[PDB]
Amino acid sequence: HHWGYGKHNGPEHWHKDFPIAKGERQSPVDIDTHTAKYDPSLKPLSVSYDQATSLRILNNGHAFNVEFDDSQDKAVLKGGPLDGTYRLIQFHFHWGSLDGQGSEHTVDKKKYAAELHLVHWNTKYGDFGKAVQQPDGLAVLGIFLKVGSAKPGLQKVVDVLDSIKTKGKSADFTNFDPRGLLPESLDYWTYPGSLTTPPLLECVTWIVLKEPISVSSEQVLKFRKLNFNGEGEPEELMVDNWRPAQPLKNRQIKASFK
Ligand SMILES: [Zn+2]
Repeated sequence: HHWGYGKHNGPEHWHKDFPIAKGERQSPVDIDTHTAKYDPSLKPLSVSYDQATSLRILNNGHAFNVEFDDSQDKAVLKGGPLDGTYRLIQFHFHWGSLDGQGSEHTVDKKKYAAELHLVHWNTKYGDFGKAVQQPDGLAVLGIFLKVGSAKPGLQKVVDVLDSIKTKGKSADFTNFDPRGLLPESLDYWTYPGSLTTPPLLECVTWIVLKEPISVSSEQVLKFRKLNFNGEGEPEELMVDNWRPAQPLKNRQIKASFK
């Protein structure tokens, strides 16, 4: 259902069914770039997506997920702040009704037009459902989107959205290469946080890339034609599916770069 992003069931209401909403390590946060400190203990970040196997794209009524075959060690994230191997399971975005909002993390209070989350689970816990009962169960790689030139590796996503307009629709989505969504630089910030949607579980190591990708206005306009509702229900455009920044509390954001 029953949480959402509207006035009546959005982020300011989530705490009534998910009290960890007001916890000590909630996400997203504002990244104050002058306060974040370079951490020379960070080991090199390793994004290894060459054997990623995408399977399906799903409109889940909040966003769309591109799902991956995670039954073997294919597409993994390692290094950086992480101890161990984290396996890619899905990615999705958060975006706005207007270009001036849509990201979840902010940078010196700047909001980007959208934010990509590549979600990974720590293989030492055997499955995703076990990983989300652990303080180091997940790693989410976050990438900001700004509007300008088109991102050629996003267009295959854009062009399937027509087929998954409403909640509960899915389509085949094999052979998609998530490397085509990355920026050039892997400079990042990292901190310990949470899922940004209910159940808001505090299991995530966040790794947020500093360099945004550029997407075109036409690409993000097609994101904004999706629907939160099911087929045959009144149309509610899937826009503004982001949680605002949460209190930093007793956390430090570390930078990978000088
Ligand atoms: Zn997300």
